[PDB]
Amino acid sequence: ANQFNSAIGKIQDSLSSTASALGKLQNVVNQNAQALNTLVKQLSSNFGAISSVLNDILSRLDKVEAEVQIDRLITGRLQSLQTYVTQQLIRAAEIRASANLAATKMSECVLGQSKRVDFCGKGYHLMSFPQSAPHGVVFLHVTYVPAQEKNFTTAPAICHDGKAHFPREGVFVSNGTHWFVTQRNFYEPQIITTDNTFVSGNCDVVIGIVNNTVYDPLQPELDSFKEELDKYFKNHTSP
Amino acid sequence: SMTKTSVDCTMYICGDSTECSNLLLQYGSFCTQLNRALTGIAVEQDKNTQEVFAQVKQIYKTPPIKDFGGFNFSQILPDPSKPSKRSFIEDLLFNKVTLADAGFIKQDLICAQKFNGLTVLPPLLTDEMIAQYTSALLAGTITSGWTFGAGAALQIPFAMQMAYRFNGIGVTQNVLYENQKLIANQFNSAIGKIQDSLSSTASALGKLQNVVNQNAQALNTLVKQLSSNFGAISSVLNDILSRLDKVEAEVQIDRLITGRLQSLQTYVTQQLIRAAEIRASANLAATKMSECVLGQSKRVDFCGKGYHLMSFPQSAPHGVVFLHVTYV
Amino acid sequence: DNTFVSGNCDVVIGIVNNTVYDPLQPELDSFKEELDKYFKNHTSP
Amino acid sequence: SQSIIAYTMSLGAENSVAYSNNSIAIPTNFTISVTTEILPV
Ligand SMILES: *[C@@H]1O[C@H](CO)[C@@H](O[C@@H]2O[C@H](CO)[C@@H](O[C@H]3O[C@H](CO)[C@@H](O)[C@H](O)[C@@H]3O)[C@H](O)[C@H]2NC(C)=O)[C@H](O)[C@H]1NC(C)=O
Ligand SMILES: *[C@@H]1O[C@H](CO)[C@@H](O[C@@H]2O[C@H](CO)[C@@H](O[C@H]3O[C@H](CO)[C@@H](O)[C@H](O)[C@@H]3O)[C@H](O)[C@H]2NC(C)=O)[C@H](O)[C@H]1NC(C)=O
Ligand SMILES: *[C@@H]1O[C@H](CO)[C@@H](O[C@@H]2O[C@H](CO)[C@@H](O[C@H]3O[C@H](CO)[C@@H](O)[C@H](O)[C@@H]3O)[C@H](O)[C@H]2NC(C)=O)[C@H](O)[C@H]1NC(C)=O
Ligand SMILES: *[C@@H]1O[C@H](CO[C@@H]2O[C@@H](C)[C@@H](O)[C@@H](O)[C@@H]2O)[C@@H](O[C@@H]2O[C@H](CO)[C@@H](O)[C@H](O)[C@H]2NC(C)=O)[C@H](O)[C@H]1NC(C)=O
Ligand SMILES: *[C@@H]1O[C@H](CO)[C@@H](O[C@@H]2O[C@H](CO)[C@@H](O)[C@H](O)[C@H]2NC(C)=O)[C@H](O)[C@H]1NC(C)=O
Ligand SMILES: *[C@@H]1O[C@H](CO)[C@@H](O[C@@H]2O[C@H](CO)[C@@H](O)[C@H](O)[C@H]2NC(C)=O)[C@H](O)[C@H]1NC(C)=O
Ligand SMILES: *[C@@H]1O[C@H](CO)[C@@H](O[C@@H]2O[C@H](CO)[C@@H](O)[C@H](O)[C@H]2NC(C)=O)[C@H](O)[C@H]1NC(C)=O
Ligand SMILES: *[C@@H]1O[C@H](CO)[C@@H](O[C@@H]2O[C@H](CO)[C@@H](O)[C@H](O)[C@H]2NC(C)=O)[C@H](O)[C@H]1NC(C)=O
Ligand SMILES: *[C@@H]1O[C@H](CO)[C@@H](O)[C@H](O)[C@H]1NC(C)=O
Ligand SMILES: *[C@@H]1O[C@H](CO)[C@@H](O)[C@H](O)[C@H]1NC(C)=O
Ligand SMILES: *[C@@H]1O[C@H](CO)[C@@H](O)[C@H](O)[C@H]1NC(C)=O
Ligand SMILES: *[C@@H]1O[C@H](CO)[C@@H](O)[C@H](O)[C@H]1NC(C)=O
Repeated sequence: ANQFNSAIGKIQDSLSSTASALGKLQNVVNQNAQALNTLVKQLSSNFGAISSVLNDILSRLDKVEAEVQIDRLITGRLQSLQTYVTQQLIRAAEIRASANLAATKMSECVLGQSKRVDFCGKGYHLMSFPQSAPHGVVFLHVTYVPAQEKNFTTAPAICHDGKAHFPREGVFVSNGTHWFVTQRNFYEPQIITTDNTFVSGNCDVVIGIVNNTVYDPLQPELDSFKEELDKYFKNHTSP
Repeated sequence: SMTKTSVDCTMYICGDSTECSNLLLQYGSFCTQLNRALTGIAVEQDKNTQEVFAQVKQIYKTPPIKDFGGFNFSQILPDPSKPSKRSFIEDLLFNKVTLADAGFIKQDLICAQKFNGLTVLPPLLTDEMIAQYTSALLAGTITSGWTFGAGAALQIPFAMQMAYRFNGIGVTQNVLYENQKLIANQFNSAIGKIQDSLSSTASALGKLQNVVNQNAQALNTLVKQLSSNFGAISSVLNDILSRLDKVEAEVQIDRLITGRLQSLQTYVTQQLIRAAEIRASANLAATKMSECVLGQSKRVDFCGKGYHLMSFPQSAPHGVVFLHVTYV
Repeated sequence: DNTFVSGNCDVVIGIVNNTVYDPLQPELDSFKEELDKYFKNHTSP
Repeated sequence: SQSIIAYTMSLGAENSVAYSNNSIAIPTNFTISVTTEILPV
């Protein structure tokens, strides 16, 4: 909780401190603004007509002169709209793709948890929170990241009474003197038992298998229950 | 990615003519807008190449002692002896795509384009640098499995990684242990069949070659359109300026400006639409790098056919090749 | 150890009979033979 | 004494992995990290 609360704090301080982070959304707002200004500036171009101003043709020339100049402006202007609409269709295909990706991340990172590596932030995905933005979406992805590692010696399987043993989930590790079993994404060691492991085959076939005793949690529960019983027989010498 | 192209709209429309340049200013921003459009394409090639390969901010390296449980990655890991540090399968890939201009200086269709104000810009990352990022991805995969994706790289024995994989497809981890020689032999033999395929057939890289062939075909078409008359007394600009005075030359040059400018709008539209095809493919390859290379995917047929185990990236001319490993 | 129980034999379509082994069983019944010979021997003194 | 340098870029820190046929690293601890990601819609 403290790491989460502090990380949400670092988002506030990041979005306060840095200029560039929204640079995707800002670039989309700039692209449509610049395109609209390009479309209006293209009205001032002559296209070879005696002026770009429509009335300076209509006054300073006769009808069959003027029609030849006005048709230059109509041609050039129409090509300017066809260019803007082609740029906007191609642009809209990128924003669509980005919206279908955002709708996919809303579906998979916000409404769910993702086993797709690096799809919902970097690290193992826990959850994500959406935030609205001008013409966009921002996700705060929350991820679990492995931090302080230790090396350990490990083995493919363990041998006991001549059978091989393997973890049910997790992996075997040794600190150098004792073998343990532990979950593959966080170090929490346990005494190796028949409840942590399962059995398959004799000890010869597994490349790299070592020797280490396996504990049976049923056994001292029967063996103390032999001494209780053993105590009975001693009592039964006396009556 | 695809070849970055820069065209100078003025040098293409108006080859060294002041008259044509003064007439071209009657159109205004049309010339600049078409350079802005091609620059947006040229910049997102380096973005697409970053998204796909620069997935790790650390360059992992394989150990010198190749004890990977019997799995023989020597044909997909780097070669020390070759002048560029690409793998054996990556050298086949670089021989099996053909390029129209790499952009690396001049001192023939490459020449005809350059003589007409058309230029190919080099990629940011060299083919050595993509080989190095590929080495990092593959060495992280062999030595560390998915863990170098999720954070710092954690070592794990390769046969122990393959065990975690097997549990990942719902096959119990002793099915690897009890068969490790067979599984390593099948893998080694399948890496062998990749070479005996690619070494002998021409068509296998066809997706990359078709992308190069279109950018070549379109630059050839934009070179050819300078031979169109568009109704002017010549296709050649100087022959108009030589035979006519200003009062008649302006009428002829105005035709050629109109026709060449419509030809550039066609090229830049075709290239922007094509550039969307490549960006969709780069986003697919970056996603396949994230989900098939840096991980294991439970998404059926997303990482090759069969139950996915792991995958290895390879650099290729303007592309990526994924060697997907699957349990069938 | 390989199987889990839920409900009774009437409800499941296509269910079949077989024995289901329990690994605690001979591990206790061997501990009955280990006991029986001790009771028989403790008649002898 | 500041000036524009030009250089061949490095792709990251060089880092050989501690690999061995019987060595594993396991995380004794973890960090929760929050990352912003932004998409146009
Ligand atoms: C590998 O991990 C082992 C488990 O933590 C560890 O063994 C344990 O070592 C401690 C001492 O450091 C022992 O603690 C007991 O020591 C005496 C016993 O009379 C008492 O005075 C103490 O109060 C305490 O009960 C544990 O008994 C011992 N556990 C086992 C299973 O032997 C190893 O030391 C670790 N090895 C390395 C190389 O770090
Ligand atoms: C792990 O524990 C195993 C059981 O103790 C051990 O197996 C034993 O290994 C020795 C040495 O190879 C064998 O010794 C006998 O070898 C032949 C017969 O095979 C005889 O000519 C010799 O005189 C000697 O009696 C044991 O027979 C063998 N035990 C079994 C059940 O096969 C492994 O070697 C141990 N491995 C490690 C890494 O400690
Ligand atoms: C699977 O094994 C079952 C256990 O042996 C067996 O169930 C038994 O089926 C018979 C015949 O239907 C029943 O016989 C009794 O049925 C009623 C009382 O419920 C009486 O009217 C009859 O005279 C007779 O006593 C058994 O009661 C029943 N046992 C149990 C515990 O339910 C199944 O028939 C076997 N099925 C197959 C397909 O193998
Ligand atoms: C995990 O261990 C490796 C090296 O293996 C160890 O080498 C011995 C000295 C001893 O510690 C044995 O138990 C191991 O077999 C560590 O890699 C070394 O890291 C240091 C910097 O910290 C560097 O100077 C060395 O050159 C590295 N050696 C190699 C071969 O890479 C590794 O850092 C250890 N992991 C952690 C989390 O500390
Ligand atoms: C991994 O596979 C390669 C290719 O088969 C092996 O390299 C060959 O090794 C033999 C024996 O030394 C040589 O005769 C060949 O000329 C080598 N070919 C190449 C391409 O180098 C390599 O030895 C195998 N690795 C292991 C550990 O067996
Ligand atoms: C740049 O141009 C010069 C020529 O002006 C090239 O220099 C020649 O290089 C060749 C090959 O090494 C030599 O045989 C000649 O003797 C050089 N000539 C001169 C005048 O020096 C130079 O190679 C070119 N560099 C690039 C990268 O294109
Ligand atoms: C599983 O199939 C493999 C082939 O993929 C079998 O391995 C082959 O076995 C024959 C003898 O039966 C050998 O001649 C081949 O050289 C083996 N091939 C390899 C790649 O090693 C294997 O026998 C089958 N396993 C089982 C349990 O049926
Ligand atoms: C796991 O790492 C966290 C930090 O990421 C450790 O928490 C800090 O512990 C130090 C003392 O060792 C305190 O001064 C800090 O205030 C702690 N920070 C937080 C957020 O609580 C934590 O001790 C580590 N846990 C283990 C088991 O090593
Ligand atoms: C592991 O490698 C060492 C050499 O570094 C070797 O002595 C040992 O036999 C190998 N063990 C296995 C299980 O491969
Ligand atoms: C011995 O067994 C008798 C019953 O036969 C019981 O009353 C007595 O408390 C037992 N004493 C001990 C020490 O077990
Ligand atoms: C399977 O269905 C057939 C009828 O199509 C039936 O006769 C048979 O007993 C059924 N067997 C099982 C195991 O359900
Ligand atoms: C019988 O019981 C005695 C203890 O009273 C013991 O010494 C002996 O070994 C036992 N014999 C057998 C065959 O159980």
